[PDB]
Amino acid sequence: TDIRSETAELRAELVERVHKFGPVFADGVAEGERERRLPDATVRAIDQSQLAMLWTAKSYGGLETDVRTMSEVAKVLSHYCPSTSWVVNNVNGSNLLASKFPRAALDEVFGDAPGAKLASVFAAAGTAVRTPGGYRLTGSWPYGTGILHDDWAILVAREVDADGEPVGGLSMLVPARDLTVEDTWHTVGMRATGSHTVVLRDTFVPEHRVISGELQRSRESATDLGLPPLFRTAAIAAMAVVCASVVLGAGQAARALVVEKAPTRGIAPSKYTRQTDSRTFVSSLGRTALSIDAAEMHVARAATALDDAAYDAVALPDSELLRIRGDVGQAVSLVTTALDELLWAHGAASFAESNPLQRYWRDANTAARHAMLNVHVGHELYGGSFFGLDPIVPSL
Amino acid sequence: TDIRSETAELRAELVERVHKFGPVFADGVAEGERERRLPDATVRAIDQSQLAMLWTAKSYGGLETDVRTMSEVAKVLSHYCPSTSWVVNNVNGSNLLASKFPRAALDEVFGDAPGAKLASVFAAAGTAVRTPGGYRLTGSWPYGTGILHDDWAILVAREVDADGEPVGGLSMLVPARDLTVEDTWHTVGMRATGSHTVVLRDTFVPEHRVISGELQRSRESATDLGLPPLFRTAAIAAMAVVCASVVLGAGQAARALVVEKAPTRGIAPSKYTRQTDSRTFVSSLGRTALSIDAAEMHVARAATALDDAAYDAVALPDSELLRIRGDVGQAVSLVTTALDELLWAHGAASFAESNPLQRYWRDANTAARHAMLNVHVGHELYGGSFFGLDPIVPSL
Amino acid sequence: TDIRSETAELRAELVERVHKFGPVFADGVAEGERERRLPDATVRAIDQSQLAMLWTAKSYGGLETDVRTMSEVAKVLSHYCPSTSWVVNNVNGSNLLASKFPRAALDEVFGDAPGAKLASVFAAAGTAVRTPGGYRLTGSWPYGTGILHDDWAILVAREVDADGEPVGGLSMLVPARDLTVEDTWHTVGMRATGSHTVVLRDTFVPEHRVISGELQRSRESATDLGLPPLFRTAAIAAMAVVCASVVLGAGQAARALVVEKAPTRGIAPSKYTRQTDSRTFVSSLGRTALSIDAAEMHVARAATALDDAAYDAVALPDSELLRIRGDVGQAVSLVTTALDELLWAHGAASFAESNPLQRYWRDANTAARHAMLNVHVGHELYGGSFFGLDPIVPSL
Amino acid sequence: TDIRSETAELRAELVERVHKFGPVFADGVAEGERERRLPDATVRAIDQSQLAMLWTAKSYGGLETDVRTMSEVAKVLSHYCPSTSWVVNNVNGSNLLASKFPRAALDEVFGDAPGAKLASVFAAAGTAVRTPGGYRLTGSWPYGTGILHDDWAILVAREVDADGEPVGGLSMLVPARDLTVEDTWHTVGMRATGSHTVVLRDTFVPEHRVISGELQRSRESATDLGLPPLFRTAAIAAMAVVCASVVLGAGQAARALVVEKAPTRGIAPSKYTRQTDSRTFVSSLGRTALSIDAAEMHVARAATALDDAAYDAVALPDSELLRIRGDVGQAVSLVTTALDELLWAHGAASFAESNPLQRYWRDANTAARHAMLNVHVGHELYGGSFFGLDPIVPSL
Ligand SMILES: Cc1cc2nc3c(=O)[nH]c(=O)nc-3n(C[C@H](O)[C@H](O)[C@H](O)COP(=O)(O)OP(=O)(O)OC[C@H]3O[C@@H](n4cnc5c(N)ncnc54)[C@H](O)[C@@H]3O)c2cc1C
Ligand SMILES: Cc1cc2nc3c(=O)[nH]c(=O)nc-3n(C[C@H](O)[C@H](O)[C@H](O)COP(=O)(O)OP(=O)(O)OC[C@H]3O[C@@H](n4cnc5c(N)ncnc54)[C@H](O)[C@@H]3O)c2cc1C
Ligand SMILES: Cc1cc2nc3c(=O)[nH]c(=O)nc-3n(C[C@H](O)[C@H](O)[C@H](O)COP(=O)(O)OP(=O)(O)OC[C@H]3O[C@@H](n4cnc5c(N)ncnc54)[C@H](O)[C@@H]3O)c2cc1C
Ligand SMILES: Cc1cc2nc3c(=O)[nH]c(=O)nc-3n(C[C@H](O)[C@H](O)[C@H](O)COP(=O)(O)OP(=O)(O)OC[C@H]3O[C@@H](n4cnc5c(N)ncnc54)[C@H](O)[C@@H]3O)c2cc1C
Repeated sequence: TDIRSETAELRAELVERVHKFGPVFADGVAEGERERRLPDATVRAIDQSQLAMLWTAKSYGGLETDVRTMSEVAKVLSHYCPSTSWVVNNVNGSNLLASKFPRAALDEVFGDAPGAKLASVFAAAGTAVRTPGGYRLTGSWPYGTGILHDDWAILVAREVDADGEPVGGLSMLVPARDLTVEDTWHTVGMRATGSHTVVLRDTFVPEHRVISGELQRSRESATDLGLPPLFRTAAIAAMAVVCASVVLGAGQAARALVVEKAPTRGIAPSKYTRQTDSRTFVSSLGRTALSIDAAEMHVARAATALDDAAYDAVALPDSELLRIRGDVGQAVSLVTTALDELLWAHGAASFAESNPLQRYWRDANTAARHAMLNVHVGHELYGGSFFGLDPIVPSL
Repeated sequence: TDIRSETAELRAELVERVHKFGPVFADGVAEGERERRLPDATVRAIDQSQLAMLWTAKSYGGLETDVRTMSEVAKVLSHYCPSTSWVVNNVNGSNLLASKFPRAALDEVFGDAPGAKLASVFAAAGTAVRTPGGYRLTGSWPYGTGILHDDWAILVAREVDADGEPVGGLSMLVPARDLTVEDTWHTVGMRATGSHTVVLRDTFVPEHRVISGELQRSRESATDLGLPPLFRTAAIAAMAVVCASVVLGAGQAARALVVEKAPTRGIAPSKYTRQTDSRTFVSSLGRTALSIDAAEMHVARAATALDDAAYDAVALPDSELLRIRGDVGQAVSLVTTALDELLWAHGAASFAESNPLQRYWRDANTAARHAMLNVHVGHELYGGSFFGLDPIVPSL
Repeated sequence: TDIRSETAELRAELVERVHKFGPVFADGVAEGERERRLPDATVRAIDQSQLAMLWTAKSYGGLETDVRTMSEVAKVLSHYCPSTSWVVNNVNGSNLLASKFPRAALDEVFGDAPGAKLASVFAAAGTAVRTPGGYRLTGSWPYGTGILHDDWAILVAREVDADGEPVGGLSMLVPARDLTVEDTWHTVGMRATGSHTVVLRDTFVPEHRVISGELQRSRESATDLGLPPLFRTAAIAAMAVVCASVVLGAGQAARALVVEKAPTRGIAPSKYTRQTDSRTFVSSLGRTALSIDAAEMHVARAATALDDAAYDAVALPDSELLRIRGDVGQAVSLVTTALDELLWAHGAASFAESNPLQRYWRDANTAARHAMLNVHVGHELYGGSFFGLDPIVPSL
Repeated sequence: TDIRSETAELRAELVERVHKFGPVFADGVAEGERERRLPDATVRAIDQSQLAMLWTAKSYGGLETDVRTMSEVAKVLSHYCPSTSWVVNNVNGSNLLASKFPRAALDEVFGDAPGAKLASVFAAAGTAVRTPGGYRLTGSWPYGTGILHDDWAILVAREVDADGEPVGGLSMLVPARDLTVEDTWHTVGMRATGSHTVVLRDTFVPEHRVISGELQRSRESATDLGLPPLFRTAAIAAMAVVCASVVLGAGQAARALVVEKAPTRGIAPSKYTRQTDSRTFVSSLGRTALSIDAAEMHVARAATALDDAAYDAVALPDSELLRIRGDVGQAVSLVTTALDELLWAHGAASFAESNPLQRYWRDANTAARHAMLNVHVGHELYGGSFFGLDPIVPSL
């Protein structure tokens, strides 16, 4: 348990860093909401805290943690700024996805930049064609979380021939200098995430920064004893677990806020001048809190399954991954229902622009509908695993 | 059934008016959201359509309808602009509340103004003291829906003596010329309702425009055959039923929108490229639709109970009113849960500023937490009626 | 509204009959539970009350009511004996189904027997082959509600040729003298319904007592002005609405019982020595009661849609029938969830054999899973109607 | 982690014992249901397996495990016989409660009987009066789980003086030879548990077998390094956690059964001839499974909190105990809702006496309403902890 102790010690330290830098992130909430991008101070704090480096390899100066640590960090980050938490989660996840690329690419990205920050969008395909020494890539990729502050982007594309017929799927790593960002992110939640559209036209991408779509989604590294444990982790599932953690954390912040304010407000137009005087209020809050507790456990269970497998160098069977997909959708669904309950508890005041409760409500609800967190898809995937049905998603 | 036919004919005509003027209200949504008040064109349309006049007496040129008609109008209005619907509902309800005042006041308000529009705020008390010929009134009343466009306001206050000791409760009718409006309405939903703060300082209010709080909440007119049936209606309960209708209508619009868009969108990242191809999606939508249908029936049942009693000139017993309070909270609770479900159905796109789905979601959620719609209070009131417990609210 | 008044008067009279004969049905609950059939006194009371005759034609001495009346009768019956209610509902529904047969069959059944009682099972197919003057029928039909007391049975079969190849579907009317009943009904709920297996071997059925399966499910009589309104009703949907009413009524009886007992019991091991002293208990009960109220409205809405169409001699479109299927599944689902809630309210004592609460719980739960009440199928059917998908059931 | 490994090894061995003896328990289900007591073979198997000895001290030849082990054993036991599981859980819990008594009593109970089996009923008070050398005890105690097979019983009583005035609360240990059992357990679930009434009349109980009620509920041993860790455990909370495990396990067995049968049955009257062909069915089952998974985690979390505190010799603060009370009520509530869902999945066949599904449904539902598992009380307790309100139960 020497390593177990070490990993726990680091997690605590990282959680304490979140608390230390949290007032900066909180301070920039108003500007972020207004401008739909993270303020400069927040980006600075992310680079100084090293919170973008949790899933970066030690060989490049990264912290190289595990899923559970990243999850606990994301939950605490959300208390201060759910958008920052979301971006930080996306960066670490993108960096982890980068590890499927060759060493040549990884050196080019992380070699002189321990704090390198990647975007990744699987939400579109662009079209790529072979050229000498690489590919020529054209496309338009929406939902590019944190792309304004990112150094590189992993983009999905379809390879085509001279005729324009489909050849196969690709994953491509392209630098900020080669990208253009189009202002398309106009939403009512997660505004500062800056999930704008990445645009490429006839852009050259060399061969060493391109892998097959099959390789990008591969879980063959699960049993590779040569790799450190983090790079054995099922990456896509891990990313989904930390996205759920962002949502979860916002829900938990919402709960803490309602608890904080309940002794000094009433329930109009009742005789209950203090919320805590109403037993209906108190018992309801207990129930809502237990749903959020359940969501937390679903997330932690999935994180632990992923880490245990990576540490033991075993492959997670499909049934276990299908269950993880169910856990994450179920956790965020539980959180959105609980937020609705917390607004009923708090009252009309919760919708004031000055009240953080509506911020958590809007950010968690927006983020929860991310595709990898879809509750109905998760339900169908987990249910299907009981009978060995063909999954309804292309990769796990 | 001659009258039954007549009342149905009028309702249909009014619903058709909503459709006719609806494109104007819809057109001003963006400005209303931006400015936190209804645009001039919307106010003009409200005055031309006579939709503020449903609960104004025929003797003054009003349409003098019933609860069910007002409810059906409110539901349809919400499709075009939930804020307009909310304001229109508040105006009619305020006008109905005005009927507790003496004829002298009613003549002063409606005598040369068939389209007079009242606000009413029970959300604060101001302090009033006797002066010769009336009272001197000071206070600050938040949540003044539609006050910027209103001609008069009904405000609650506490009478006090020279010593400053409490004497009793009052309801006071004061004109726009005597009011000041303070800009305090900064919310994330129902923005165009302009529910700002009304401020009064040492304002004179004459005796004929002041009644006891007891008289304002009175239901003694329930059995008065001299009055037309609308003025026999339990007014506070009626107002709550139409507030619920505003929320309900937004929910129904949300449902229609999700149905409209489902055949041309998919469920990422599944194999379902069309939402309608997924049986999980289809059956879930059926379930969500049945909750909204239940909310509609709760609202309609309460409206019908209120109208039947007014037409028959019978008093509703307390148990029936307590049940109505439960129905309205339960209906809006059902609607907010269903909206959460509709976002899961529609996906991440629902949170774009260009998508009406998030508008219905923000407006219905904000309005649902109005005090007269509190779901937990309603549950407690209805439950209590089964055992004859003392109600937890001061008036029914 | 002369007829409207008449129909309401009859319904009240029938409801009063249920109260009059209810103590007999209640008295035989223990024997019925023990023997898995209705006691002789109960059968006698059913014949004397004429409650099996609501959907029998006036021309044969039947009461010829409508769906709403049958529904309200079923709900009240369930308070005394849910099994009796279930049987009575099945008999009326079977009698209504009989009206698709030729006049020759109807005369043979009802001509000298105004109180004739039919079974009907669509739960199996038997196999029938042409013979001169009719058919020879062999099969085994489970779930034959009330078959032990029934005079005739409507059984579904597949016609086959000499080769044994399928020809088509049939509905066959066969008398008690020709049937054999096999003891197969061993259940933990609805025990006295006696839903045993009907067995036939090479039984002759004449031509006039056989119709096509297509004719049995037909709704062509919806527009026939020659028929009285009851025989224009969509029969299968009507039967499903009254089956739901049986379940609903049991739920309502359960609610009344929990209300009755709450002031004299406590909530162990809390300080609440009286259930009514606990506000959590009271507010929860209010919520449960509103779900049951919603189930009641779903049932009533469907009944009214069916009656309005029959009275106006219009065909219900498919979308309206699909909605009715959704309403009935949703109502019974709401009732089973509410029963679970009522057990939480009442406590461990609810599971004693002496407590009627567990009887309502077991009977409503068993009956709710009847195929025509399946909640998931109803959800899929209603959801599908929004997009005009092919229904997942063969007939509506 | 040497001990951690050891404790895990023992748990696995015990779980394997449950599987070995499980066919005996399963075999006696029909007799147990019929006779309302455990069959002789089942009692024999309980004694041979040593499953009553998990919470008996090592010093007396007991297995002396922890909460988590007992919980995992209870869950697996329920698959074979929920009544046996319930009895076994009650025995271990009673044996753990016995450890508050003096060494003299413990020696008298366990000294020559490593497999001693205790009952315990807190559901009544009897009345006890001082006599020389002890007390004279009279009372009637219902809900005496497993009393027919038990060697001793812990019974709660109120001490009174000669006048008959109340003096204080007592806990009394009395042997089978001194007890009389009255046949009062007539229920529709958990029938074989034989939770009959214990009757005592003027029975002598010596001083060394009597402690104060305060001492019986005490948690002062939480920090006593002299005691083994099991006897430092918060006993009443531990007992509630394993009662919940019995219910949980029945739910899990129900889930496994529905999964097992789904490929060979259909959903009447739909086109889905195989349940697994229906995506609505599959996704619903996934959701139901995730609720049961959440219930499992709630139970495991509480077990772990209790064990970690016992091993570290720290006292659990009140807030942690209040949370455990919430977890257990919430888990069983989740299980009863999920069982309702599983019946909808399986269909009408689930209510046949031959189907194990209705057995799990009846046993889990009956046991869930035990006072220490009340969901509404748990919600109120956990909610209250957030604000430090006075708990609504007398002990934690
Ligand atoms: C706040 C927020 C931030 C987001 N950030 C990102 C991001 O940084 N990167 C990102 O890729 N996505 C991001 N997403 C989006 C997610 O991938 C989906 O695109 C989004 O939920 C819209 O789904 P849809 O059904 O509207 O998708 P669509 O419009 O259907 O997407 C189009 C196609 O992309 C495929 N697709 C979409 N998303 C994914 C995915 N995650 N993995 C694989 N295939 C996919 C689908 O199969 C579909 O064919 C974000 C969503 C939100 C709400
Ligand atoms: C969009 C929106 C529009 C609203 N418009 C109006 C409006 O036009 N007029 C209006 O009066 N209220 C309005 N309300 C408010 C409602 O009455 C409550 O004031 C509000 O829900 C907040 O309650 P609270 O618990 O924060 O209590 P507080 O606002 O803090 O209430 C203070 C006191 O006012 C009393 N009180 C508050 N509301 C009422 C009421 N409706 N009836 C009787 N007593 C009351 C309470 O019992 C308490 O004593 C609106 C709310 C929303 C969200
Ligand atoms: C208390 C109770 C009483 C019942 N009484 C009756 C009764 O009097 N008559 C009766 O027919 N059924 C009755 N049913 C049963 C119902 O029709 C279904 O048979 C039952 O729900 C079992 O469904 P399953 O999926 O196990 O049926 P299955 O065993 O799958 O049924 C066999 C076949 O018949 C078809 N089928 C079954 N029921 C129906 C129906 N109602 N309409 C059309 N097709 C059907 C199915 O599609 C299937 O192909 C009763 C059920 C219960 C619980
Ligand atoms: C299957 C089953 C098995 C049970 N087995 C047992 C058992 O072995 N031992 C046992 O004590 N109870 C047992 N119970 C019962 C439980 O303790 C409660 O008595 C029961 O839940 C009924 O509660 P009630 O509200 O009807 O209150 P009543 O039982 O009518 O309450 C009587 C008094 O006893 C007190 N009381 C009851 N139970 C408890 C408790 N568990 N702890 C502290 N105080 C209590 C209550 O405060 C109340 O003052 C069992 C219940 C079930 C359903």
